Amino acid sequence: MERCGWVSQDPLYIAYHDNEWGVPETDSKKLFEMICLEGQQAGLSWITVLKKRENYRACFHQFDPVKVAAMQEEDVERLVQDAGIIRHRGKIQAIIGNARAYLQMEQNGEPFADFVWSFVNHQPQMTQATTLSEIPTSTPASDALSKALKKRGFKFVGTTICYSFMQACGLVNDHVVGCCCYPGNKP
Repeated sequence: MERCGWVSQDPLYIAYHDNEWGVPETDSKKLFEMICLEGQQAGLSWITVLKKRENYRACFHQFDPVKVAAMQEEDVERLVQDAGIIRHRGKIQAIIGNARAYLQMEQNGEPFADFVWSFVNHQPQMTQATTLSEIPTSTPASDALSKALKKRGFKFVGTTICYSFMQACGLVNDHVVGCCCYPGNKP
């Protein structure tokens, strides 16, 4: 019974990987935070986002996403001092736009999660590499997906951020040969 291999120390990797990662999510609420939390990954590491992810919900959840879309510029300036999360003002203002553009699209009752991963032609992708290194961090859907979010007005959508969201959701099935029971390795 073996799974992954780059995971080591910092139980956040396994704890988060076991909690999700590899499990395609269609919930706009859960998926909406996935792309938003990773957005801060720029320069930071996915592991660091998990720690701030909990701190982010501590201050943001208190205001409820509704206020985040109709909050005030003085609100973000207040968190810059007391918050416990990455402070940059610009990064915070970006989250506000996400809540505004997110509600605008949902206002029509259109599902946000179904659109982001549907770009795969309603046909999830799978991989058959021996290690994660062989897996590419830039897949055809990642480049096309990032371009779609750009239209919504979302920033920090580089192909690297989209790839991280792809692995977090589960669109691509990552499983090194011999992972618990990876098939396809037959003669």
